[PDB]
Amino acid sequence: VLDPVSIKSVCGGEESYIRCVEYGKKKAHYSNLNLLAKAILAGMFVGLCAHASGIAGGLFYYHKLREIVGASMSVFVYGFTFPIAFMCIICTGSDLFTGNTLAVTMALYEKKVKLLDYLRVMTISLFGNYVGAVSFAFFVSYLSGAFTNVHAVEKNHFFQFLNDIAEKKVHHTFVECVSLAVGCNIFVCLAVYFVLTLKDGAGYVFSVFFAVYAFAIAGYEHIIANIYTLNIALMVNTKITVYQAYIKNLLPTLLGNYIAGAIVLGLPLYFIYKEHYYNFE
Amino acid sequence: PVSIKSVCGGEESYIRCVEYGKKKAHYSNLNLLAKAILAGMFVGLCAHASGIAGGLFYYHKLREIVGASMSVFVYGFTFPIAFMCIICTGSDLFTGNTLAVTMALYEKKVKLLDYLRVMTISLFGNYVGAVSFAFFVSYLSGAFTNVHAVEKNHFFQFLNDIAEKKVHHTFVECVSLAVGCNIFVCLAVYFVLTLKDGAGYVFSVFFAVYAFAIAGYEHIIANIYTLNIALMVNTKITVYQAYIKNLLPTLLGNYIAGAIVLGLPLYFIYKEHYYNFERSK
Amino acid sequence: PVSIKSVCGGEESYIRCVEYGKKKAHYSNLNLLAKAILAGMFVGLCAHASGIAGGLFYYHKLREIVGASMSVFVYGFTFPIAFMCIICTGSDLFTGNTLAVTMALYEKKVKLLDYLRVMTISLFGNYVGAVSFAFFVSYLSGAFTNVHAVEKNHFFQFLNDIAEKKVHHTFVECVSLAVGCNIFVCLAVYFVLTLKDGAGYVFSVFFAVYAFAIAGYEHIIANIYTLNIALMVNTKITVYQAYIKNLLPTLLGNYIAGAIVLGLPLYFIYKEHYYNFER
Amino acid sequence: VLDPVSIKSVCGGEESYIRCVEYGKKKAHYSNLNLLAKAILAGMFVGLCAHASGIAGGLFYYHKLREIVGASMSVFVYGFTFPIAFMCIICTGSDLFTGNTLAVTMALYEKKVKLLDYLRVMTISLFGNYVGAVSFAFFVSYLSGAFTNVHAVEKNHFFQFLNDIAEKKVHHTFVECVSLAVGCNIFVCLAVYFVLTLKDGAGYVFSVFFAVYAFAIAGYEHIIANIYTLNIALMVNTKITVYQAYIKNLLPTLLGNYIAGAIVLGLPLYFIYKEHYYNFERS
Amino acid sequence: VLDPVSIKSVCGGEESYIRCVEYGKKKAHYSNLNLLAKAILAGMFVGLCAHASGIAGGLFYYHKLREIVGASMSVFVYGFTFPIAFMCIICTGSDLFTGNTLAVTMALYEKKVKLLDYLRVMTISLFGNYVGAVSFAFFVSYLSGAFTNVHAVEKNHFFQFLNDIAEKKVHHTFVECVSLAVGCNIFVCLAVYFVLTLKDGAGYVFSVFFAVYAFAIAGYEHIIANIYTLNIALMVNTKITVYQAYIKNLLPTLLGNYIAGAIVLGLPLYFIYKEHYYNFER
Ligand SMILES: COc1ccc(C(=O)/C=C(\O)C(F)(F)C(F)(F)F)c(O)c1
Ligand SMILES: COc1ccc(C(=O)/C=C(\O)C(F)(F)C(F)(F)F)c(O)c1
Ligand SMILES: COc1ccc(C(=O)/C=C(\O)C(F)(F)C(F)(F)F)c(O)c1
Ligand SMILES: COc1ccc(C(=O)/C=C(\O)C(F)(F)C(F)(F)F)c(O)c1
Ligand SMILES: COc1ccc(C(=O)/C=C(\O)C(F)(F)C(F)(F)F)c(O)c1
Repeated sequence: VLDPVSIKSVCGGEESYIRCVEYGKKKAHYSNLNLLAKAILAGMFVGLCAHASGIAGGLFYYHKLREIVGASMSVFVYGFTFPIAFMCIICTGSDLFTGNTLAVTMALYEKKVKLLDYLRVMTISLFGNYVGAVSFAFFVSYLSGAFTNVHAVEKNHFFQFLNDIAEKKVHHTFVECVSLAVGCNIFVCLAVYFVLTLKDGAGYVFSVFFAVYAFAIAGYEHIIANIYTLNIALMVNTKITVYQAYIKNLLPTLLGNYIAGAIVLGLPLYFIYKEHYYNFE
Repeated sequence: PVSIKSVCGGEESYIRCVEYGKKKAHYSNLNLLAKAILAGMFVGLCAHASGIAGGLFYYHKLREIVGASMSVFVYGFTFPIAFMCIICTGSDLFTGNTLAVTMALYEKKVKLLDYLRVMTISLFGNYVGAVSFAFFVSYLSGAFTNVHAVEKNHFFQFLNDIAEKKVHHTFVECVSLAVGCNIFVCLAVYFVLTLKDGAGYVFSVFFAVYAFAIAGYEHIIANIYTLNIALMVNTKITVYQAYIKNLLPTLLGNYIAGAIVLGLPLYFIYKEHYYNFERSK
Repeated sequence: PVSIKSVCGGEESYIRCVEYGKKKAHYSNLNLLAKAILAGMFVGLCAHASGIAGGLFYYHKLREIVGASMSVFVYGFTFPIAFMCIICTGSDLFTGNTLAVTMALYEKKVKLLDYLRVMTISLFGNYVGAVSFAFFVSYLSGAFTNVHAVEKNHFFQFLNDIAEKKVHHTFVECVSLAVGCNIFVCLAVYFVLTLKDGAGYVFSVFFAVYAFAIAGYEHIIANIYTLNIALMVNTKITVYQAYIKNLLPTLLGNYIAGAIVLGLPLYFIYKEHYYNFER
Repeated sequence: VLDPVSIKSVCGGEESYIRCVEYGKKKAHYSNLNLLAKAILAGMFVGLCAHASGIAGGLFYYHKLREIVGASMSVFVYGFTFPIAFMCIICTGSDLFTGNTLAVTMALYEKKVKLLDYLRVMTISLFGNYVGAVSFAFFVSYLSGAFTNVHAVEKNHFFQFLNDIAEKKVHHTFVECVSLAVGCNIFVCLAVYFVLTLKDGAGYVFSVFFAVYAFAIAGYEHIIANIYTLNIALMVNTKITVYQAYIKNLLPTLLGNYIAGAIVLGLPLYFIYKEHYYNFERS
Repeated sequence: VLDPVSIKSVCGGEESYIRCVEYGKKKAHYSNLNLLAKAILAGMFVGLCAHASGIAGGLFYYHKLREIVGASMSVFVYGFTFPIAFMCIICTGSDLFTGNTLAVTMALYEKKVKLLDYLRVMTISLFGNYVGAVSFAFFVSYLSGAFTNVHAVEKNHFFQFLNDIAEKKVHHTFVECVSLAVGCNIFVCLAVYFVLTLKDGAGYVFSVFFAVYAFAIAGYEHIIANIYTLNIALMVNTKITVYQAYIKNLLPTLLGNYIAGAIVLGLPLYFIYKEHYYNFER
């Protein structure tokens, strides 16, 4: 007789929360240089995926097509290309600050990591991701000339795409950018939760694919992606200024993300699963 | 190799649904409220993403050729992430309860007071989460504001048109559409219990929710978010035309689909199997 | 790690099909009717969703450029979830039974009277489910009502044109198309029987269902729903055309495909393998 | 306890070679009529999937769409819907000549099958696939009237798509058709290898889908699909001749496909993995 | 009764690094002929998938369509069709130079391979991929006429797409070509890591699919794809020159792909997982 074995590749409820807490408290045990290296690699991967998505969007930001689709196909394609960043980050074992704003905050709420340790991890991850992203921007994208102003509408679709995304990201106000970053980090935290839950390749790919595509097309502000995009837009001499790039956007973006991951998502999840995490431990 | 299966039969899926509904009636009130609020917030967030994508594909010059088609298709492609954002974190939505908890009430595993308390708390929490996300994120972000310029005002136009379409049905029409919506939603809930592999977990629910959204059926929580955002953004709808015209018939149709349309036939089909299962323990 | 196999050779698939057919000849008449009606309801729901999507992509300005290609493609994209709905709820349609139960008939595991019970009840219940959904949900939804304005009439126009296409074949053509449809459905049943993984379950049947849908092959239960809702919304078709001209040929072709096209050859192939498995 | 057991579904390399050789050797012991039936069933499945792909491509061959898109969308949809023939064949346990060219040839290289049996298997598979494909082309396509000349540019796009594909397939010279068939059978045997190394259902589906879609879009010639398409085109009275169908596309396509299955892939893999196979047999 | 076994098919980070080092070491023992055959087969597969991608892009390079969408549709379709190559390489057991620039370089850093062995394997893989790709560009692509210059513009879309792609690849400078190569191979090495960490068919297909499509659409330059494309362009008499192929694109491409495989990725991951591998081997 045939007796195939019934197997579950997914979990839920308290299991995912406990795994998230464990993943968070794991990171504070690394040394400063290991954390720096991981953050640098994550920032570089984000920059690579962002460059690829920008090339695709500029491809679909073409002069004549844009007059019909009005910048719709380009954003869809950019959001279709970006998600692979999650695979790059997770498979290499590197971490991104946006995910940490949930994982390490959860670990801290349970009182696994300490406040100074949390500060160390957050600061190192942020710095590493930032310098990784800007280094990739320069060395790969800026020197490749892929985003240079050609001064000819027929060929300048990539530069125009970058300029238009930068202007969109730069002409918000404080509160609107904060809100967009909140939504961004909600999506990112949900994606990390998904991978923490769906312990299979299919889920690992597609759940975070849909999450990242949704937050990319939606227009939510991601701190690392915004750092890369704003820096490279500055490099290729778009209309955005450095004061605009940093004060207007990246400060409210970091904040929104921080709130989304720590207060909006971490605190109620902790309130829900505190007793379960205790019972497991 | 060892032969395995991640898919169970209908009897086992019915048992799993009954148990999943039963367990709902043991959480304290505050945890149920928190989980319902989280589910409502997730639905509002994914609806915001879907609406922004649809508006992007609602470009005024693209309308003239494919009017309302690409925008709706993209909205239905983007929305289904909410099912994952709910399941992977243990949150619950009223719609899936309208099947699971009533099925657990049929088999005598819940009590009437318990059932009504659970349903009321779930609905109120979902409402709070959805409206809170709508206001804060969507309306402090200016994403759907009126720009008074046809070339740029496609997000507002898409939202206004969807809101009018929703609030211009009749009672019977809306009841039928909500019935269809909840049949799809509860069928996806059944899928996530019969399929225990990540690939199925994502894709079955994706297809179900996409068919829901494209078919124009009516979902109570998504409707709450959409009409509240259409009211603060000041489209051409009215508070009465929102609540009385859509959500009351929508809620009634959703509950009918959950409890009567599918709950009773499944109960009659599988009550003997459940009784035997119980005799086995 | 550990080496795991999620598939079966095909002899095991044949044994699984025979056992699946044998199982459903044991339920009560009422349980069978309930499952058949739920299956009909599911197919009606998915047909409604796919028809609405096709109507949306039937907009007249887009239609003047792309014909009906986009509408048909999107309808085929939306339809397939019906397989998931039926399989996950434990219900059956006539089309799948044409293979599953006819196999157990050949293998002597089901008797003629029980086979006729299963077949008749499945057909009647699927009919009841389809028409009831068509009335209660589709007709009262007003989605496919004739809004004479040409620009909003795409939903009605799509259904009208599809109904005309279905009812304007000849006997032989409709029988052939139904044969193709039921061959695809039986192959999807074999797919789910063979692939015990979520990815398999979803995609193997998704592609097959979309293929038969776009190909213009005729499904008896989907045809029932479409023709009944077309009559409800007052398209150009007649009841005589709906039933005599299309439905009877469609049923005949689907049964022939499920019973003689795939049943007899697979039996002649795997009869010894099943004999030994029974040992 | 949170300790799921680690599993792997892809076990490739030497193991895939063993699986291919044993799958080729299993075909040796089946009776003649069993192989004949399996071949006929596979040919019918190919005919069905090719009919579906042709109808979809014709649907996207609308003349107004054509004058702004050419055939690109039509071929894209054709290759998007065709790939289910592989699943139809493999799930039901039938055999196709193109996929046999690798496995049965490899089992003959290892001296597991004998030359007489190998010739029997190849001949029966080819003949049965021919019968199945032509039978589906007549009894399910010609009678369905789906590909019929309507004589209206608005409605005749299915017949026009089929006619254009047929004319394209019968204007190659010997060398070009042989080359395209070589590419096609490389893709087909490679899909067979992927299915032999993937045992999840997910890869089982999508690896095959991508391989067959690439082969279809690239224009590589598949012998079985070519018989189906050319026969249905002749039945409907397209701008084509039986000479152009058989002595200008089918023979070179068969030769190229067989060479790709047996020489381009095969002997290479034999050289790579025969010592590993010998060690396996020592076990 | 109802109690499925919890299973995971994914183990990233540390385990992926260990498996990468082991995979790198496994190459340093194959015989010269075996490695050459594997590299030739991999080059042949890359040529086949590049030919299919080019044909699809040429289909979607129709002059009327191109006049509206430019080259967006053709590039997307090429990126959709190409990723199948990874599947060919992994399932056949063959090897490609670009993934070796990480795997074998890692096995060298850990000292599981020697320097002579590493250089031999790397050069053999490169030469075999060269021979396979060129033999496919001749015996399959050129001899089929699929990319012939059929002057009439209505049908001359495959040739025009190939010509424009070649002109794009040929008209960079040293630094830009090197950077785009660095990007391509970071993507290829990440796809290899995806394959090594995910041990299920779904991930196998889809992670590498997305990585390869992202690299291809992004315009990043792959040495094996570059050789195939430029050789077939030379064969079909495009506007590029014999010198412009090798001294303008393939030399910088190879350089940058090697940098990506070895220093950009290899050094940080080594500095991350060195002591953990030390632990794992004791
Ligand atoms: C290792 O576990 C993880 C995995 C992913 C992230 C993450 O945050 C990734 C992004 O934010 C992103 F930008 F790459 C994308 F949105 F694309 F996913 C993380 O922090 C930790
Ligand atoms: C078993 O865990 C679940 C998962 C999902 C739901 C649910 O209700 C989902 C929807 O309602 C939805 F898909 F329509 C959307 F989320 F988009 F709103 C649920 O009730 C319970
Ligand atoms: C094993 O559980 C099942 C699942 C499906 C069927 C079936 O028959 C499917 C169709 O008929 C269909 F594909 F046409 C559609 F689903 F669209 F209705 C069945 O018989 C049994
Ligand atoms: C039983 O295991 C198999 C599986 C597949 C084939 C095969 O050959 C498949 C094709 O050739 C194909 F994909 F091109 C199409 F089906 F489309 F024709 C085979 O021979 C044997
Ligand atoms: C056997 O394990 C592998 C599998 C694949 C590669 C590889 O490198 C493949 C490519 O580079 C490529 F050409 F297919 C693409 F550029 F698309 F990625 C490898 O090195 C080792």
